[PDB]
Amino acid sequence: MLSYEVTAEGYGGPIRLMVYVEGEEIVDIEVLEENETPNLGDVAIEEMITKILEGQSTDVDVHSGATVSSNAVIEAVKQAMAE
Repeated sequence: MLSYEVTAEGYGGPIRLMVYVEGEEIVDIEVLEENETPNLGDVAIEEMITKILEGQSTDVDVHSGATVSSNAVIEAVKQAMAE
């Protein structure tokens, strides 16, 4: 099982995730660092990790108040899933 650290540019500055892969199964995604806007961006991240793990897919909807945080997570995970 592969273990990649990915970083993409969020709304409040870069975010850093740990993505865990097993074949093409996304096993997990931990947040190592985010400094997004409390009660908005941090929430969008938790939500997007949930969507992606449940959906086993990065073709999922943004959290609508927070497209920039949402796309950061989508983009970070797209990077890890091309390996």
